Amino acid sequence: HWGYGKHNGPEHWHKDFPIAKGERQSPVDIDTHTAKYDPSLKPLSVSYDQATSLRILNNGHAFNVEFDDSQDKAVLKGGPLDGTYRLIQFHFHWGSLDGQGSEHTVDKKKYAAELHLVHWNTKYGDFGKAVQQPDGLAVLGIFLKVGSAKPGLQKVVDVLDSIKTKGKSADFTNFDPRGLLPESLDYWTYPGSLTTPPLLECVTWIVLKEPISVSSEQVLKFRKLNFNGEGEPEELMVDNWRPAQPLKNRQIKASFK
Ligand SMILES: COC(=O)c1ccc(SCCc2ccccc2)c(S(N)(=O)=O)c1
Ligand SMILES: [Zn+2]
Repeated sequence: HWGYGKHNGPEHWHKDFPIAKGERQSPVDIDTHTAKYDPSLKPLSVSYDQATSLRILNNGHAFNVEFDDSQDKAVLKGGPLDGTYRLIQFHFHWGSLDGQGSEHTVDKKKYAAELHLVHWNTKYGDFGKAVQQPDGLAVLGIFLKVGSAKPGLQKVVDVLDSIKTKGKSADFTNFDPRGLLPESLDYWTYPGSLTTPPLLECVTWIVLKEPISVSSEQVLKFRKLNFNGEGEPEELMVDNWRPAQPLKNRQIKASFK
């Protein structure tokens, strides 16, 4: 039902998911002038040396690259987090044009796309239990700008033609997510939500300041995916981003400067 089309997009979601108008919704604009440096934040620890990718799925809205999260393999800790968060999947949001596509904005700047690495807090045992908790998930958000190609993204771009339509999947083993990180792990953090239904208020957002560069050709290939299933009229998968939501009673903290 819900999507990003002309009649089922973000402004409609509240009708099936009333939390869409909640107190800690994501994404948000990051006002860099008002984000406060927090000397008590730790450096982020991203430990992806043992990550085990399995499969890539066109989920009907984006594509998920899925990881084996049955053991402590690929974990995020440190930064603003307590305990250990296990990577379960990553996906992106992107635009129909380079001037839009990110969910978070920075001083109202939209990036071409935004990568989300989703992790769940191991103290809750599994992802389904974790999304029921205010500290259940940590999502690491990375902006994409269009410029030089990102070599470590090419393996993702090249498998997209095999999962063009909703519900298609493909084997996707041995992919190393370290190739999608920028040089600096300086970040902003704030408490928020999933940005798609069910919009649960269970996420500690960590958004890296430094964007990665991808080529125009790479993001053009994202835009050839389809929201529709096989044998249905083509709906290009573009503009699958939720706009900035009210910050309300929240502080965005900076790990730097
Ligand atoms: C276009 O965006 C997506 O396709 C997308 C898919 C998954 C997720 S996270 C898991 C959401 C979920 C689904 C079902 C049950 C409990 C949680 C997100 S985000 N931006 O991290 O909120 C976006
Ligand atoms: Zn997302």
